[PDB]
Amino acid sequence: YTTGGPPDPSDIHVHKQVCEIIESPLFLKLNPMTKHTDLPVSVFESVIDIINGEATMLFAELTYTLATEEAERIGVDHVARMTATGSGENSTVAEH
Amino acid sequence: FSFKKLLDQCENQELEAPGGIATPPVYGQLLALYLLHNDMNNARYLWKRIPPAIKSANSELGGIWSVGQRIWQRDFPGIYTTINAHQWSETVQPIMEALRDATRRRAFALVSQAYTSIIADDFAAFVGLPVEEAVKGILEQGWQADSTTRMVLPRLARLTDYVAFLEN
Repeated sequence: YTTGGPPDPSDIHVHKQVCEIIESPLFLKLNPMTKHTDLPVSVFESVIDIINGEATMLFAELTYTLATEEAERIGVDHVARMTATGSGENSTVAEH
Repeated sequence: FSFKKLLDQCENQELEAPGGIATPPVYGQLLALYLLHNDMNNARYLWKRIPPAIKSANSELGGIWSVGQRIWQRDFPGIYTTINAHQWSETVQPIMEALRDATRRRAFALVSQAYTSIIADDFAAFVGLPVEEAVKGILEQGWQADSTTRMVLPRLARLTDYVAFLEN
């Protein structure tokens, strides 16, 4: 992953170095300057594509999904809610 | 249903109305009402409260107590003969009608649990109708009759209160 707004050459330079670790690495880019309400992470893979007959490393974008891990989810609930105990301790019935 | 209310108004009436000895019809209904509940102890005690004055005055009352002497023995054929013995119109009949049907049910019900096998002639005493009438009825209900020998065979809301209580 990297940080910044639209795709630029300085990302493609660094993605070639990552190709040394695994030959097919994923690229991910987050804009924290986003003026937009939808999720501002966009996912790419790199393709080697020929333009004007010369082979160029160019990115191609991927769509997404949501997936498993109930063990992890129960913590995302607690994390999400951020609620405080009332007069008691909070009830056993309530918590369960 | 109707009878239960009728005991309630009558039960009130015994204490409230008289100088201590109430009139003869009131005592008769009340006695008869105790037999329908099959609360025989209070019935017996009712008759023992009754002076010799009411027993000479009223004979009907003494018939109602006679069915009841037998109910204490629990001898069925005897019950039936006494139901026929006395009638007193209006004042005894609606409750009497109920007494006769309450003992027959008690009798059929009793037999169904009591005996895995019973003689048909003994059964005839219990229901209180003759052999031809009885053997005809048992077949429809789905009880087996054996013939030749003539024997008859009968056939979250709670949980939250509790959790709330233990945690406290």
